[PDB]
Amino acid sequence: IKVRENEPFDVALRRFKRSCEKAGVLAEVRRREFYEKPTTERKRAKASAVKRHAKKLARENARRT
Amino acid sequence: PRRRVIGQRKILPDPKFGSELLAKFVNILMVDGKKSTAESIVYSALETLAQRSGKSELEAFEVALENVRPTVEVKSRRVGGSTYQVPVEVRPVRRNALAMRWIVEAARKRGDKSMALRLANELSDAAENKGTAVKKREDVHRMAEANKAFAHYRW
Amino acid sequence: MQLNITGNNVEITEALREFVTAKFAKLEQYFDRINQVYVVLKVEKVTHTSDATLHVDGGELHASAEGQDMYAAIDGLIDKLARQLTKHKDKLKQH
Amino acid sequence: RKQVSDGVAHIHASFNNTIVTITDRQGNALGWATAGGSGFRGSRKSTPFAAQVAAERCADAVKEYGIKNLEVMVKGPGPGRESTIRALNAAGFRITNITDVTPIPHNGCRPPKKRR
RNA sequence: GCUUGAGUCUCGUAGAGGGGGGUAGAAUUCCAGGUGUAGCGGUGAAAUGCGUAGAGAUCUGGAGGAAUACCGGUGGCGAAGGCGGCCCCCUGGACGAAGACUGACGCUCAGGUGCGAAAGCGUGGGGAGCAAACAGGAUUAGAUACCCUGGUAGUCCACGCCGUAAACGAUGUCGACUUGGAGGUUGUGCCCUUGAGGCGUGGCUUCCGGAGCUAACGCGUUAAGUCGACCGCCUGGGGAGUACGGCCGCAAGGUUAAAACUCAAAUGAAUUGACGGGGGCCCGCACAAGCGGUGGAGCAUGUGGUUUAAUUCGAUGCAACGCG
RNA sequence: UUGAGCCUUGAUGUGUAGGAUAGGUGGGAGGCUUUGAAGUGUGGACGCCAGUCUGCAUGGAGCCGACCUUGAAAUACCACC
RNA sequence: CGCGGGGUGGAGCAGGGUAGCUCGUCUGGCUCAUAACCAGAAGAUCGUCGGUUCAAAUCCGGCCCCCGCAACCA
Repeated sequence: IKVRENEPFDVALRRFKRSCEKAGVLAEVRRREFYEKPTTERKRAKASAVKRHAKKLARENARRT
Repeated sequence: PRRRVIGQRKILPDPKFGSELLAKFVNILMVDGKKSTAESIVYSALETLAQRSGKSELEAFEVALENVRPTVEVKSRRVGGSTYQVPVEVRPVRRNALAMRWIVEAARKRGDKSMALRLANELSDAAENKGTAVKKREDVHRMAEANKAFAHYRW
Repeated sequence: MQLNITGNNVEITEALREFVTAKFAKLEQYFDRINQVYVVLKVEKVTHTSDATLHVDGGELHASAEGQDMYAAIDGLIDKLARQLTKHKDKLKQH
Repeated sequence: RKQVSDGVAHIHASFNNTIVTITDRQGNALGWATAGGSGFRGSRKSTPFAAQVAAERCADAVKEYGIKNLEVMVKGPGPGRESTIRALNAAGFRITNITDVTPIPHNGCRPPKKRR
C-alpha cells in the first residue's frame, strides 16, 4: 500500500502488505451486481466451513495407518 | 512412459579415435543398419575436414558442433483450449544429439555428388557459420526468443 | 467424401443408391468435413439394419440403426451420426 | 527539458495491457511506453515479460531528463505490476516509495454482467 | 368470583423496523486546462469502436447522478415482501428484571379489509453507471444466441395503478407435552466485580443427533414426535389454471373456474448399472520424443461395384478385405 | 506572448579517402601570441557519441599554411555567398 | 491553356554519397484444417529523356499522365 523502506530493494516486503486485500476486492467489483447470488455463495461457504469443523473433529478417532 | 525411468545402456566407442561422441554420430547416419558403410563415409568426411580447415581432425569436429548446438528448445504446450509454443532450456545430453541430427538431415539434402563430400562441405561451413545447419539453429532461437513471453522460469 | 455402399442380402438398386448419397450430402457440410464412408445395409428376417463408418480428421465414428423398410433405417442412422459429429466438432473447437 | 531529478513512475496494470508512464513530482508527464507498442500484440500483451520490455523502453527516452530516483505507482490487477519494477531498479534507479493507487469504489456504480 | 391465559403500567436494553430532511468520502462518466506521443480498447484469437482534429496514460479544477467498500458476522430487526455510510426529527414492535393493576377481556376465521420483490403502467421530473429492444463486429454449416463494441425504454425521485414470484422452511395459525450436545446473539440474578471468575435464569437463532414418526430421503423441544382448537386446500396424467361467464385493472393481465376428447399410466424417494464436454487417482508405442512406412508410381493379391450364359459360396466398423 | 521580414553579428554543414564533425568559390606562407601558452580548476552547446566553439585560470610567452592521404585541401588568413 | 503539385515493390507511401515499411505473395512453424499470430525471402534501372558538378529518387530543363487554381463574356 505504501512501502518507503530503506536498504536493499526487494518489493518482497511490499507484497506482504499489498496482496492482503487489493486483488480480491478488484476481481469481485470486476462485474455483476449479483444482488442475490452473494447470498447463495455466502450461504454455501459456511455450510462448507462447518463441514470442516464437524468432520475434522470427528476425524481424530483413528487414521487406519 | 508413465512408469519406468529407463535403465540407460552404454555405447562402445569409435575405434579410430577414443570417443563415443563420434560413435553416437556414426549411429545416426547409419541407414538400414549398415555400420561399415556408415563408418567409411564419416572417416572420409573428416580427413577432408582437416585439409579444408588446417586444424587437427577431431577437435575441428566439435568446433563445428558448438556453432550448431542449441541452448533453448521450443515446445508445444497444451493449456486451456489452445496450445502455444513455450520455450524450454535443453539438457546437455540432448543438446549435442539434437545438433548432430541437424547435420545429417542437412547432409542428405544440399545435394552434391558423393555422401562423404556432402558431409565434408557443411562441416566446414558450420565452422564458418554460413551453412544451412547453422540456419536451423538460428531459426530455432529466432522462434524461442520471439516466444520469451511464455515461462515461469527466468533462465 | 467417398461413399462405399454395400449390401448383405439387400441388393442395392439405383433409387436406393441416390437416396443414400442425397441423405449423406446432408450430414456433409452441415456438420463436419469427412474423409471416407463405408455404408453397410443388412436384412435379418425382420430388421432392415443399416450401419455406417465415417472417417474424419481426428478418428473414426460408427453408427447403426435398425428400422422399418430400409428407408427409415437410414433416416435414423443419419440422426445418430449427426449428433456424434457435433459432439466431435465442439471437442475440436474449445474456444 | 528542465533536468528534473526525482520523479514518479505510474504503472497502469490492466488485464489486457500494461501502460507505464514517467512523470515528476508536480504531476505532468515526461514519457511513456506500453506493452502493445513494444512488439507484443494479442495474447502476449498480458505477459509480465511484456511489461518488462515496456519498462526498459520507458527507461530509455527519459535519459534526456536525467532521473536517478523515482517513486512507483501501480494501478490494476495486471499480470505485470511487479516485474515492471524489477526492470527499473535494474535500470539504475533509486526506488524511494512503491504505492498501490488502484481505484476501489466504496460501492458506487454498477459493474457489467458476468459473461458466460 | 379467582389468576394461571390475554392485556395495561413502572424501569431499562439491543436492532440494516418504518417515514421525512440533511450531509460525507471512495469510484465511474463527462466537461475544461496543463504535460505528453502513437497507440488505446477488446478477445480463446480477432474485428467493429476510439486516436495525429492529439486518444489512452498523468495532474488540477468543475459538473452531475446512483450506490454505500472495510465494519459484515448459518449476525440483527420486521407479519410477510423486505431493510446496510453518517446525523437529526417523527414513529412501530419485540424483550428482560422487580413489582403493581384489570379479571377470561381468549384462540381461530368464510366473506371483507390492508400490506405485498422484480418487471410493467399513468402523470410529472431526473438520468452517472448498468442495460431489454435495436445496431454493428465475431464465432458458426446457419447464430436470429452465448462473446465483443455501442446503445433506448427501464433502473432513480414524487404521486397513483398493477396484486404477481421456486412470494420457499416447497412445512397455516395458536396452545400443551416429550432424552441431549456444541454454538451464535441479546437481557438479567447471585456468589469471592475480589481475575475477561463461577453458578444460574430468560428471549430469539444456527448446527448435530435420541426416542418416536415417515414410502424413503429425512424431521427431531423452533417436529414432519405425542395431542387439542379453527381455517385454507387435495382427489390419476394430459387438455388446463385454459375456454366461457362474472368481478377487478388505463393496459399488460389478475382472480374465480370448467367440459368435450385422450391415455393406462403420470409421479415420489431410494437401489444396481451405464453415461457425463463432473471430480480424484492409475496404466497401455495412447500421446509426446525418434526411426521407418502407407496414401502418389508400376506390379502381386483380396474386396466392393459393374459386366457376364456363369463370373460358386462365406467373411462387413474396430474384431471383413495376402481372410475360409 | 508570438509569427514573418530586415539589419548587426555569432555558430553550424563527420560519404569515401583518411593525421581530421573539409560548406562552395576565389585571393592565398602570413596571422596568431606574453592585450599574462599546451595540461586542466572549470561551465555548456553540438553530439552524424567523434571532434569543435565559447566563460573563468591556479598554468603563463606559444600555433599553423606549403610538407602525408583526398573529387577538395585546410574557419593558416581574408573576401563573396 | 497559363500557374502550381505529384509520378518510388501489386497498391498505399517513406527516403546530393546504400532504395525502406505495412498489407498481397513466397515459404517455415503451429492448429483438426482454413485460420490468427510468430520466423525468413523475392519483390525497383525511383514516369521518360538530356546536363549540373567527382557522384542525382533528391538539383535544373523539355516531354507524357494526373490532381488543383484559374483565365472560361467568341
